Amino acid sequence: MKQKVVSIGDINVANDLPFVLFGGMNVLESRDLAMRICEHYVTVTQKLGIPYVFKASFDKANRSSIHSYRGPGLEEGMKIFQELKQTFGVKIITDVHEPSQAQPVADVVDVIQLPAFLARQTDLVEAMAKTGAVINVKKPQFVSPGQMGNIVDKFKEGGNEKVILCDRGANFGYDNLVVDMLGFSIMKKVSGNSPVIFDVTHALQRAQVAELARAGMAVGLAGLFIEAHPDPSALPLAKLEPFLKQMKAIDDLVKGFEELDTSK
Amino acid sequence: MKQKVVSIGDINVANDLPFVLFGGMNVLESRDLAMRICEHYVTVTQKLGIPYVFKASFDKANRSSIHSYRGPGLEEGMKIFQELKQTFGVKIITDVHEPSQAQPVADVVDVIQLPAFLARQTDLVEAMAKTGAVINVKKPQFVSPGQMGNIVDKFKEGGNEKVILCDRGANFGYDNLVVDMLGFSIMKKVSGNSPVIFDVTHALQRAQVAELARAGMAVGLAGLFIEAHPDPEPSALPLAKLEPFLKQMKAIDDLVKGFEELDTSK
Amino acid sequence: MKQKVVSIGDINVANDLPFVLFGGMNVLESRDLAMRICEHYVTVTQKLGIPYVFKASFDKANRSSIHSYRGPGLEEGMKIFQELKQTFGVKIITDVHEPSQAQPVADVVDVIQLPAFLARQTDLVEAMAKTGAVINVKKPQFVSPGQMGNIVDKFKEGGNEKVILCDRGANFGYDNLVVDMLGFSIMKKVSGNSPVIFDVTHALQRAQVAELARAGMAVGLAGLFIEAHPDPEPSALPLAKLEPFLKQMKAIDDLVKGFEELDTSK
Amino acid sequence: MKQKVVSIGDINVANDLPFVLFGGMNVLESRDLAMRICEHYVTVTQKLGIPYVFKASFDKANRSSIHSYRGPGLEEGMKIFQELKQTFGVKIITDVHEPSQAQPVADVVDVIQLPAFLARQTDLVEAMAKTGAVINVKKPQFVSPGQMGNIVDKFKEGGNEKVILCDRGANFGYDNLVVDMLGFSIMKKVSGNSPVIFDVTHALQRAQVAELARAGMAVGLAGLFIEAHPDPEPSALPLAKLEPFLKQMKAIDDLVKGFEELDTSK
Repeated sequence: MKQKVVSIGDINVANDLPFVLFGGMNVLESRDLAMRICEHYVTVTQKLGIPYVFKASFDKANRSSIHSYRGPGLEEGMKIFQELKQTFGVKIITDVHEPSQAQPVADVVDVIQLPAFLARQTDLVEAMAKTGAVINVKKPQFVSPGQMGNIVDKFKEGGNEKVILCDRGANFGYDNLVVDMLGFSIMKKVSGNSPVIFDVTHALQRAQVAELARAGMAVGLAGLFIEAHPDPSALPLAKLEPFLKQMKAIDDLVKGFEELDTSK
Repeated sequence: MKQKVVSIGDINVANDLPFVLFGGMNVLESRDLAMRICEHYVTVTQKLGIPYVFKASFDKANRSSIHSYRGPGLEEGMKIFQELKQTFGVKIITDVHEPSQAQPVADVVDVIQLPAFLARQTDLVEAMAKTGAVINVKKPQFVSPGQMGNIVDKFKEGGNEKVILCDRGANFGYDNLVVDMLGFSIMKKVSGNSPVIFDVTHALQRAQVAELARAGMAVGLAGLFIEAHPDPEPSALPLAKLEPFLKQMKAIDDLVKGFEELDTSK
Repeated sequence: MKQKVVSIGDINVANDLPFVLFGGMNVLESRDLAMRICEHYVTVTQKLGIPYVFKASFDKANRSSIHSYRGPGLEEGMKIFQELKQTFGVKIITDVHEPSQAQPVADVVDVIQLPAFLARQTDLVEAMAKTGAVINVKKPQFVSPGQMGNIVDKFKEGGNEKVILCDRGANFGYDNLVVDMLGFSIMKKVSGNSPVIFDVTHALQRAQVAELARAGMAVGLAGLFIEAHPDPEPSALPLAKLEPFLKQMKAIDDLVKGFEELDTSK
Repeated sequence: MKQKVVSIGDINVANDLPFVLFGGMNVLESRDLAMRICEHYVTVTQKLGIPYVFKASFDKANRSSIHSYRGPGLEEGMKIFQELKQTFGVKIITDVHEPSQAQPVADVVDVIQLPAFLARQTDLVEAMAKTGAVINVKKPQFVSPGQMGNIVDKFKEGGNEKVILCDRGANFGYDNLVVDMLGFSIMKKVSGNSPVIFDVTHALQRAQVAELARAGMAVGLAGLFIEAHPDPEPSALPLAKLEPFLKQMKAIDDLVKGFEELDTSK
């Protein structure tokens, strides 16, 4: 069966298409860092020729203290995304933490994503499906890949079929994650060949980003979620280019192989 | 350090006190079902002499289908709760899912619960803590017992020191839970010896509910959390077996709680 | 189906019989230490009415370096066991690691133990089985409880139906073990109800020995496996704490074995 | 530090060298099938320029039943390997299961393999080490990658520094294996950069040998281990697909090995 294609503007995400890079930073901690980081991404994607989408969060709804920096907020944040939309013309992506935010954000941004922990809360879901916008579902660390279909079905019944499944690792004992490279195809098959991407940045939680990422891309994915930072979990900003080069070389190579049926 | 006593009216919850039963049903299906389930917990706990708090959700915030049944809602649910208090005089525990529900629910209820999935959502914790109500934290299947101090602290900074921690199992590979009996103490240690209880019915994988519950109770806990149903077709104890089940629990609890202090470190 | 009974001289091991204690020390460090430890176990179990089998390893065949202390070796180790038998009349359990050790060791001890890592080695199982001795199988940390029936079948194939199954924890991520209290019944179920014991000392990947041991005993087991040491410097129980520890175990076992059947599945 | 190089005849194995293929069949079922499968591996690797070592077992030491087919055994097995050497000039790798088997097997074979369940048995390691042969260690499903250093050190104390490390999965809950792609570097790091290969066929939990193999190969490894069979009916690549499969592996390896150095740490 054909691979499902989900379009984010002029960009086309699908499992058998050049991978798409949903990359950016953790949180919009400043308009200067957001501007700075965003630019570096666009010029490199530009140069390398990789479908791109800027990603950043306007709020960290799950930090360990009520008094520890939360972020820009919904209002000030959409402003920063607006002048990024204007300055660089980049497609945007960010996570929503409550139904009430599904619409405000939905217009200002191109892709809204369902946090892992809140990935089963039906209300947040329906408000997102309502929106009709492109959605990035972050697979919970605690749910099997063979379960992702149901979340896809929930959005369908909620009137939205612009869903992208992002693996972000699986629980492996206490305080630790492992990435099941075989999960991708399972999410793939249980969701009408929906497009699957891979958030290497969170599945780590450094020296291994490269290895983890190559491994995933080698499997054959629709995209790659990632975060960077000039002075850092995140990829040092400067290395974004060699990184993507490797990533694109592997993607082009794997997307090029002809079908290989190892079942028989 | 002595054990932390969290009070629910005249009921005291603590790791070295007789266990408290946080028991009920999954969701407030009908007034009749809630009345029948509540009634049986009430007479059985009275007969056995076990402190009791009735549980039921007014809303199922995460069922697989957008259209599947999800309870009477906040409004009707609170009414059913007031009626249960008018009829039985029972303490009540229910879980909240949005910051706004925290206060109206605490106005009716005796213990508000923090769903496992939203255990790290600081806005809910904030709102819940602000009510000053006794809190029951469902430990995520995905966080280690050692990480529970932060949540208890988050409530502390929010003005609330009436937090009870509840184990409900831990992820073990794909779609499977295992209960780490060693985690109870860790949660005690990392939280000023806050009361620790065990949700045997969600941690379940059944004729195994008793074995897991016995194991948990033998460790020595502040309480037990379980759901039951007259006819079980998220697992439930059959209502009619409540009594012989609790008989085993109380016997194990009284025995273990009466044990002379024992340190095996040295 | 009736519980399977495995006997060791005047002792009988079964899931519905008072628990049997397979206790001792890790390795036969010195005959003096073995004597001292063994005397204390006999006195205490004798005084409490607990069936007892003394355990110690003559060799630690799977350490880190080729030079780490491995014990006194087979020959010298048998010497010590003999002296322990003559001096105290104790039954003995020890592990064997190669096919050619099974018979010489069975000639001296009452129970031969199949190490966890070697539980699937066909030649070792057959040599052990032909011996006709009582067998204690350490369940592999990496095999699910539902898989233990095959090991019992293999032993029967080799003429031996005196197999005891012993849980010693399951892999939980890296370098960690968790004890699945629900695994005890599964092992029972897939093995024709073979006796199931719990090795609490190796399950502790501690001041948590009593807690984990209580949890397991409360499930209702055929026995307990434990190691102790005068000065603990894997995680041994302090020798002087043996008595208070066993009073808890017997108390929990008598209570639990004393309960009437309770089916919570219906 | 430089990558450690282990040589096998006119072959060199190292993490920064083109990958080596340790491939063949599971057990030496018959002389005919062994011939047929070896022929095809040689033909295909010869054509693609992939260093190659033929794999097959002379004994399956850990099947479910004592009576099920184990293979031809050590004597008959070495004879078959001999014919392979003479007929095809291939290098050979096989596993050994008892200490006494190491020497006579290393006298015929080029690489001896230490089974995962036995990787920590000191006497087997010592006997294998003393033969002076090239060693392939199957990493236990139950040992963390960071623990592979001790195994390598044990071989060294035994006078053997020709050790290759083979990942074959990590236990993930019950009856499941997950491959940790981050483990390869850990193994590399704690073992003085010993060569690291990947057994994709035993790491399969069906028809996705290709993507698991690709992912591992993309990490950058010293080699790949695989089994195949004319009719597959753990897993086993279908023979006829060997070429297309190896073609992708060689393509990814050349690409990745060709990359400049990328430090994502700063």
